[PDB]
Amino acid sequence: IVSEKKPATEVDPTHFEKRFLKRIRDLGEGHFGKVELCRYDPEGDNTGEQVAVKSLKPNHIADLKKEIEILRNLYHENIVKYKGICTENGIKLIMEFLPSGSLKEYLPKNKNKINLKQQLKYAVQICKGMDYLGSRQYVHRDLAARNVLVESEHQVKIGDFGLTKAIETDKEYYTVKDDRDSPVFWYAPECLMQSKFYIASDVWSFGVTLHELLTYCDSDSSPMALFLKMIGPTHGQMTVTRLVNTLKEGKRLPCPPNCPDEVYQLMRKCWEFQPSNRTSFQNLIEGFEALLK
Ligand SMILES: N[C@H]1CC[C@@H](Nc2cc[nH]c(=O)c2-c2nc3ccccc3[nH]2)CC1
Repeated sequence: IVSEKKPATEVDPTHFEKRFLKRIRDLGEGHFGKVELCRYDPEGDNTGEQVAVKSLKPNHIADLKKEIEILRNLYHENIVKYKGICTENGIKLIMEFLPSGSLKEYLPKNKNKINLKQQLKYAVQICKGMDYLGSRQYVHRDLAARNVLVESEHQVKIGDFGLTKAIETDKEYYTVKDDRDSPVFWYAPECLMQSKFYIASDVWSFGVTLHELLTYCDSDSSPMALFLKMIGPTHGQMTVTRLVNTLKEGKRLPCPPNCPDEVYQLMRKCWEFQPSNRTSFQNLIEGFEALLK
């Protein structure tokens, strides 16, 4: 009786079996799906490694697959490490688990531990990861303090790439078609007006991320809370056009409390109305380093 001979099974370390991936809790609820803390426990004794698992809620599978392929080929100390995948056409993205979470979770609870010097070092690391992303012709489109993971007191990593798009060679921007649900209070005017995304658009979002970092991610002084005070919080569908109008008028987020003018000036260089007039990530690194020593 016939039976197929089995060759030597080259066991894949980036392949995680669904049966061993055991859910612990929810970490976040992103744009398209969910992120959960799991323990890959093949020995079934609660000793397995803790991993961050990104999946979809039951179309948008194409976006997750493209996000997986982007992260798989990113290698930088300030970019969350890709660990692998869990296959079914359904797919799950496995990433390293950073128990400190994002700056949004970490900063309000560790104010006494993080001084201005440490805040400027995080800013340098965010810029380096962002510059590495830009050099590989990519636009992040979701740079906020909530997407900056804390590895330790001395190291941060860009931890989510759900909205990352590639900029075509011999082209300066990407045109978004699905601009819902956009983080409008973090976006540059060209993103809000014409739905165009340049590298300079990410520099604008960095300025906003830097403002959050300096305010230790306090909810009351958040970019959304502050801009809604400037434009009005009861405009509904007229919020974005009022936001564009306010930015055109020259109005920008105020100086964070206890932030020196020289840091605020670097932040202002990120907020030039025209993308071509904005500072680069490399000029920001230079700027922060100069203030460090
Ligand atoms: N705010 C979004 C950041 C991106 C995603 N989160 C990741 C991703 C990859 N690796 C991680 O370790 C985490 C992580 N989030 C945590 C939330 C609380 C505590 C620990 C956490 N770890 C979703 C939430």
